[PDB]
Amino acid sequence: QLVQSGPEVKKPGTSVKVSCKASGFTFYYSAVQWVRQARGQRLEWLGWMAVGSGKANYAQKFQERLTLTRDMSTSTAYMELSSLRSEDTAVYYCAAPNCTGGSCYDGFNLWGQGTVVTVSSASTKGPSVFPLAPSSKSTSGGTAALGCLVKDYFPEPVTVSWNSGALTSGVHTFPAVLQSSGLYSLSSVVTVPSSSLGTQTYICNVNHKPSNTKVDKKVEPKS
Amino acid sequence: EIVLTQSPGTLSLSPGDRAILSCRASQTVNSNYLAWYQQKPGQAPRLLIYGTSSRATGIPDRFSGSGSGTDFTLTISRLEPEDFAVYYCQQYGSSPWLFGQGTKVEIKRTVAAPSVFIFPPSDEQLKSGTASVVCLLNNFYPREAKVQWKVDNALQSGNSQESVTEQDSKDSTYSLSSTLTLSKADYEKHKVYACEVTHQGLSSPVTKSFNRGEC
Amino acid sequence: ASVYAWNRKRISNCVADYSVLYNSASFSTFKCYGVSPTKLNDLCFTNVYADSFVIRGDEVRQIAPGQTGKIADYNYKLPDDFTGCVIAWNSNNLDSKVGGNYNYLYRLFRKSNLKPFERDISTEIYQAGSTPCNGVEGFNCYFPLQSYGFQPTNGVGYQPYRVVVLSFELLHAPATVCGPKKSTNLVKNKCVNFNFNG
Repeated sequence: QLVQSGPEVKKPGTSVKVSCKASGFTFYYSAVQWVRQARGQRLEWLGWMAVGSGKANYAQKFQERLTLTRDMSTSTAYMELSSLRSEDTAVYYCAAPNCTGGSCYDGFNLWGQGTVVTVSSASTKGPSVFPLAPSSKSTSGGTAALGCLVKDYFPEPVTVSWNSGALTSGVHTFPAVLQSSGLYSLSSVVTVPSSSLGTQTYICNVNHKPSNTKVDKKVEPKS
Repeated sequence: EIVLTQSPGTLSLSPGDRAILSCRASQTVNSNYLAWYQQKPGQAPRLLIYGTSSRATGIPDRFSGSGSGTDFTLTISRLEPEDFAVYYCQQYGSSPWLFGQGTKVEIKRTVAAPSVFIFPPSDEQLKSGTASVVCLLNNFYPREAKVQWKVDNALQSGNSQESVTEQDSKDSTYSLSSTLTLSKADYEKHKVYACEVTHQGLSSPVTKSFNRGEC
Repeated sequence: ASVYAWNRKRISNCVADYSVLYNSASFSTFKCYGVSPTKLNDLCFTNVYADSFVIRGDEVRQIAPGQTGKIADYNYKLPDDFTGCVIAWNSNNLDSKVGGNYNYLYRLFRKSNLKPFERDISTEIYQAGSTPCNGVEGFNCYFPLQSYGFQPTNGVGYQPYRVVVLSFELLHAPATVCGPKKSTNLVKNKCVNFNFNG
């Protein structure tokens, strides 16, 4: 099994270091390759390195910026990437075969858990909640949709729920998109019968750990 | 260098049938340095077939690799619900170990017409100087669906970003959200807003219209 | 010589002087197993073997009986009953140069462990995996040898050290090689207690 470091957010024009620690097998005879993937994109190959001698091979694109090292004391491999840009925001994986002795497995069966790297300039900020009040136009054939819109929050992880988690039947949360201002925004919707409005307390519970802000925004029909 | 291409882009196959995937290279690739990886959304890839003919540890027999030279094939004898993911083919003989673009496998069902909803901006949102209009498409099976925002019978563009949810399990119908984030100045200088959708499951495009006079 | 190609030299048919080596006051390590170094002069063997090489400063403690490590398994292993002496001293000014010295190499992988007192000069490509290498180095096919890099600014632990091992042999033989004997000026015309050879 392979254990990677935690996610991070850095600034353009800097350098980042990522660690992949190995345990439970003979790390002396193995070899580690690094693969990164953006959000909903294809896997991209970076390079590989033989732990026994420290020799490394890199792709031509990241020849002059990516450096791979190792330490035998902790059986850990290290990536360092300098001059990060916005497009470098992605998840990274370290892959290595399972070595038990002189012999070793002929494939990269063992994989890490990945590390999230975000490169940008916008500072952390709490979100804003906007209720999507259902109206006569939104209502159509008894079925109606209502929800909450989350805006201007920089950190990726935010959580939305309904009825303190009790209302989850036919609830939809959409993947967050990136605005031109560098701040994320998403929407959460839920379907209810047209007779449900005005009879139940409908409220969206949203959370933001990096800003430590927790909101319970009540939604009411538009008058 | 070596470039790998997976010819079949996406396959919508109901469980039970036989599934085939093809990986092809430009130059000859060593038969002892090829691998197939299975990845689900949000998890690290898992090795399936290595050495162009042999499977990994614990991989069930149904997966079978075949072919040599410039062509390689992966075969799933009978589909099961946990076999729908993205599959990649990699070679590690030469120096650049380029991957493949990947192939997504999804279930197939009947075509379901979508439902259109429109959301007016909130009064307190006006305090921010920006108007947020939402057009919601619900429960449409085919992934192909397009919406155009129309203001005063004019098609605005550049501020109509979309968001697509993952395939459902109980029904496997996608939901789409289009967000018109408009400046308030544009909001006052117009009257009628609309989102017009065109879907394969709809015989004709459906226009959902809203007016600021009833706000 | 390098550690993977440790040199050997047999010495016999001469008069050794171990005390001068004992009192050189320049060596860093001097461990003699099973023999008193101060009483080495009062012993007489058939032939001695001298082996010399240069290794890492921090590896110097693998040259001993019952040692486990890459050097003790792939380059030079001593028998558990080895009789003789081990000597080592720093060679910073002589072996460590600005820009590094790459003339010293050590073995990384080997199919099996090494018995005491043999060499490995083969450089065939190691086969880590279960697939023949066929003369091309790549995945699961690594070169068996790399080289040290001796930079002047390196730490003392990574500083190069010169190591010499002396091993004495005993067998049914004339046993020629051994130390000298002192002599006193003769005195005449008195009752004395003499010793002329035997």
